[PDB]
This record gives sequence, C-alpha cells and structure tokens, in this order.
Amino acid sequence: TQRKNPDPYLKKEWYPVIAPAHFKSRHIGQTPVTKTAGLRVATDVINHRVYEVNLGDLNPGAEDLNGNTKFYLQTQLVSDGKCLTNFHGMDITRHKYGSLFRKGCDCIDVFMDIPTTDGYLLRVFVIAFTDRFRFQRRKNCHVKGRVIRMMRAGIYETLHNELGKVSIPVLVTKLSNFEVNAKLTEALQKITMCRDVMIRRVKVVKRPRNTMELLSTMHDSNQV
Amino acid sequence: YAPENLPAKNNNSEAFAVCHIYAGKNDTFIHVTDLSGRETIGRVSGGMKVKRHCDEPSAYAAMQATQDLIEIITDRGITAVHIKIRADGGTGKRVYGQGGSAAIRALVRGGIKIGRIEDSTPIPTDRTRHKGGRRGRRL
Amino acid sequence: PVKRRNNGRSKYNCGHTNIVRCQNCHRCVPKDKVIKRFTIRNIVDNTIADDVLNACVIQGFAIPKLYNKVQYCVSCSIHNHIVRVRSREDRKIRTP
RNA sequence: GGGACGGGUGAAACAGGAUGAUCCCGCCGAGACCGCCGGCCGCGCAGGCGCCUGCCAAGACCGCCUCUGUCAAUCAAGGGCGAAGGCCGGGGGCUAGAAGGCGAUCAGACACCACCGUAUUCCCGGCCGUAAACGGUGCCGCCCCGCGGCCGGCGCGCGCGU
Ligand SMILES: CC[C@H]1CN2CCc3cc(OC)c(OC)cc3[C@@H]2C[C@@H]1C[C@H]1NCCc2cc(OC)c(OC)cc21
Ligand SMILES: [Mg+2]
Ligand SMILES: [Mg+2]
Ligand SMILES: [Mg+2]
Ligand SMILES: [Mg+2]
Ligand SMILES: [Mg+2]
Ligand SMILES: [Zn+2]
Repeated sequence: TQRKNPDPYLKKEWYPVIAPAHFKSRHIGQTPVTKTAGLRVATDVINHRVYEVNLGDLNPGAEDLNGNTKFYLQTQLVSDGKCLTNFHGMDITRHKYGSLFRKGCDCIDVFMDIPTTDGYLLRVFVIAFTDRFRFQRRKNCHVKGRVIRMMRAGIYETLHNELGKVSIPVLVTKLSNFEVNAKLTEALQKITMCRDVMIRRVKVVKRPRNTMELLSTMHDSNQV
Repeated sequence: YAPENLPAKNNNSEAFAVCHIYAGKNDTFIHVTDLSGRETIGRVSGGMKVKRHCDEPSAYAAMQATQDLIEIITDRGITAVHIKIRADGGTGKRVYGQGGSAAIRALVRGGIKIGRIEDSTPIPTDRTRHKGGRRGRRL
Repeated sequence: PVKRRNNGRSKYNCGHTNIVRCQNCHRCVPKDKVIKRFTIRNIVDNTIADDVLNACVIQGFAIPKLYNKVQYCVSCSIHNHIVRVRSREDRKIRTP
C-alpha cells in the first residue's frame, strides 16, 4: 500500500530571522517555507514562530557568564523579506539548575506576578540557596524559620522595587545584564549567607493583541 | 535543487540547524529540524537498517542511519547543527541508550560542525503512578 | 534472632515515611530503607569529548554534565553488586 | 511539517500505521500529584505529617525572688480517635489496576513476562474498628562508668567567632 511522492524541497525558499537591537549579533538564522499556493501564504504561516537562542551567541564574548542563559523570540511581523521578533520569555539551562543543588543546604523558590506598562503580564521565578559561614563549627548549613521568612520578604520587596513596573525594552536590558541578580544578592547577603541567587525563568501570561509600535521600538538601535 | 531552494550563503556565519536524538531502550531516532521545530529536513531511525528487533537500538544501526541522514542534509544545504539528546523520560529510566554516543561520533566524523549541547529529557515536578505494582516486575 | 540494631533502616523519631519506587523494577520502598547514590557524568563519553570539542565552533565551550540520583531496592542492589554481603564483624563498618 | 515503519521482550507475538502512524513544534481540556533540597533533622496521644498566599484556634520546651496550696498516680465499667482494603448514599473519570479477556513460556500454566481493561484509587456525609497497629520491650518515680554527634532555649568568657 506504499506510494512515492515528489520531493517537497523543490518548492521551498528560505527567509532570514532578525533579533532586537539590545544584542550585538542580530542574525538568528534562516527558516524554510513552502511557496505560496492556494490560500497558503508563506508570510502568514511563518508569522508566529518561536526561536530558542543562547545568550552567548547573541552577545559574543563572556562565555562563562552568558552560556547558561537562553531566551526565545517570537516573530510578529514579516517585512522586506525578513522576519522581526520580540521578547517571549527567558530561561536557564538544565545542567546549571542541576548543579545548583547540594545536600546540607536549604532551597528557596519564589514566584510573583509582575505587570508592565505595555500591557504584558509576566510571572518570574527566583531561586536561592544558603551557604556556610567562614568559621562555622558544624557541617550542615540549615537555618531557622524567621531567617527564611525574612529572606522571602526581602526577595518580594526587591522584585517589587526594581521590576514593579517597567517597559519591555528596559526589562530585556536588565535581564541581558545581571543587575537584578546583583540587587537580590546584596539585599539577601545582608541577612545571611547566600550561595547562589538568580532568576530561573520569565513567563509571559497575557499580552495585547496588537504590538506594532512596540516592535518598531525594539528593532531600532538608537531609541534604546 | 535550484539555488533558491537552498539556504543563502554569506560570510558572516554558516547554516545552523538542530538535531534531536532519541536514545531509547528499544529504538533510536535521529531528526533534523530548523531553528524552530515546525519544519523537518531529515528523519532517520535505527529500525530501517536492521532485520532483528533486538538490534534496533544498537550503535551500528545508529551509525548507518546517521551517515544516510548527513548525506541527505548535506545535499539539502546544512553544515552545522545544535544537539538535543534525550531519553524516554516521563517517570521512566532517565538514562541514555547505547545509540546516542554512536550517533554523535558519526555526526562528528561526517564533517559536521557542532554548536551547543543540552539535555531534553522530559522530567516532572510531580509523578503519576508508574506501572508494575507495588511488588514490581518479579520475573 | 535480631540481625541489625537499626532493623535494616534509618528511622528515628517518627512513625511513617514517604515511599519511593525502585528505578529498575518499580517496587515501592520506604524512603529510609532505599539505597541512594549520586552520580555526576558527562553527556558525551570521555573517549570522544576531544573530538566534539574540536568540532565545536564556539570558543571556550565546556561540556555539560548530568546530575542524577539513583535509588534501588535491596534485591536489585545485591543482584547488581551495588552492595555486598559482609561478615558478621564487618557489618558494623560504616565508612565508604 | 515529513514520508515507512512503530511498540514491546531474555527473544518474540497479540493491539497501532498511505484514512500519513512513530518523530518535531504550538495551542486546548480534565483530573491526579508536590520531585532533586529530603537528613542516626523535626512535629504529633498514636494512626500519621512536604506547592504559593492568607485566616482560625492550639501545643511542648526554656527563662522567672508571678499565683494557688495536695488539687496527685494508675485503672474494670463507660466515652473518643484509629493505616490500607471494604460497605451505604451522592459527585467526579487521569494515571495505575483486583475480576475478566488476549499473546507468549511450559508436559500442563487457568501463574510468574507482554498488552487491553471494570470495581477501586480522588472529594462530601456516614458505617466498619481491624494490621509484623514492632522498640515483637505497659504507665509513674529514684540511683547509676566513660567518650561522642545532632536539635531547641538560656547563661558565662574572651582576642567577637554563628
Ligand atoms: C517468567 C517468564 C519465564 C519465561 N521464559 C523461558 C524461556 C527463557 C529462556 C531464556 O534464555 C535466554 C531466558 O533468559 C533470560 C529467559 C526465559 C524466560 C524465563 C522466565 C522465568 C523467569 N523466572 C525464573 C528465572 C528467570 C531468569 C531470567 O533471566 C534474567 C529471566 O529473564 C527475564 C526470567 C526468569
Ligand atoms: Mg529474581
Ligand atoms: Mg534468619
Ligand atoms: Mg508503623
Ligand atoms: Mg480508604
Ligand atoms: Mg503487641
Ligand atoms: Zn532499580
């Protein structure tokens, strides 16, 4: 009952994929698509696609600092034969997450819902671990409850104050840098030892239907 | 293939795709996709190259399938790939089979450049009940 | 008679503990009685790590690791040589 | 999207596939569950106890030149709680899975292995009142070699370290 079919790659053509201006290397790559036929149109089918890009490839250099973070972009508008994208979410790699854990320590995980001025609503996730004091007799490094609640409250306060309300471009710049992580750590380190403190990932829950002024804002160098 | 049916050439970089490896306990899958997963360039499996069921996840079949796949994709105009190595997962073994490393070495020795590598095994924060019962496979 | 003072488990100041499934046979075991080991291994076997690194385009790339915890039942640990049957006097030794 | 096998085993064979399967990605629905941290850690009368946020009441321990003044210990009868399975009446329906069915193995296999699958597993109200319900050691009280580890609270000392 088998049949042979013609090669479908004889009616294909590639498009380029472009990144926002916050980053140095703005060529993501290329995507194939079938040439328009009937109702199918390439500029419509390739409209909403999601590309996972490592931060160390978007910003060459700083491999030891950028190689374990990877956010993904979504195309919103096809023009000039090239596809334009904006921010869709951020995450770290799996090996880093697995490496974070060690026996004898405590783990804190927090998430808060963060709205924006542009109408995006985001959920962020923050992870922290306790560490050992320099002259600690005992081997374990657990802590008491009051310390834990202070750490959670401080995380909430810092997140609210630095990310309480912000535009997408500013948030993307902050995430590309690690200043939010720096604030989290120096606020928490004032309470106790902090082995690691960072942002696990960012999710987008709801966004406005039309993002054209935003896309035009993200894709030009000078406005930011 | 006409030139417009292949990726464009430019000195800034090369053609990058991503390969998905399924290193199972019963079969091996080698799959090449675009940067997104919505298009497929080449798909081969270890059961296409052997006659014995128990040999489908063997390394030899994986290598043969990998050579065929690199031939196809090179004809289609792809030179570098990222890697996504994966096990069965899902409240399962969570350990790679024996065909994954053979696939990787076959890609490397086929003149294919390598980008990034990561684990893609589907793991949960919560567990549905697995099979076997509370006494397990007794045999 | 009684063979071990711990009765073959590590259960102190409690009545019940949560259960786990053996990774080989999927038997249900108490968490305090299951044999646990932690492993750290490279995704790529070390024989071809150099080949992969040569093929890699990025500069200064480091091979990722796998972090997993293996949990086995008593029967499966013995059958797979994870633990050994010891002498009467060596049962008290606790060092690895 | 792509085009020929896939699943499963010690090895195989039943169920799936050109009506496009397996594989990749995205969205949608529902119901369970709470991972790595997680322990000669801890809480609870025992049975038992692990997502975020908030609310309600409770409890042992330590510290004290606060109060009362024997108000106590243990217990037939009686009362209350009590794993899992099971039952009655209502809800819900995803995983697994007694009964049942089917493929293998065997001399036989109505069993162990593979696959499908009903009750059940989840919630409310209520019965039942059993377990290797084990530290197989009843409760209250006194004396008692030496060394060490962990948890909670308080005090002393200094060169100020959890
Ligand atoms: C429970 C199913 C039994 C059915 N067979 C008989 C034929 C056979 C021949 C083998 O030689 C290769 C063989 O090697 C693994 C297994 C079998 C199975 C044996 C099954 C009996 C089962 N309990 C007794 C001992 C045993 C040992 C086994 O070796 C690991 C085994 O493999 C899963 C199954 C069994
Ligand atoms: Mg056996
Ligand atoms: Mg005996
Ligand atoms: Mg008990
Ligand atoms: Mg019940
Ligand atoms: Mg008794
Ligand atoms: Zn096991």
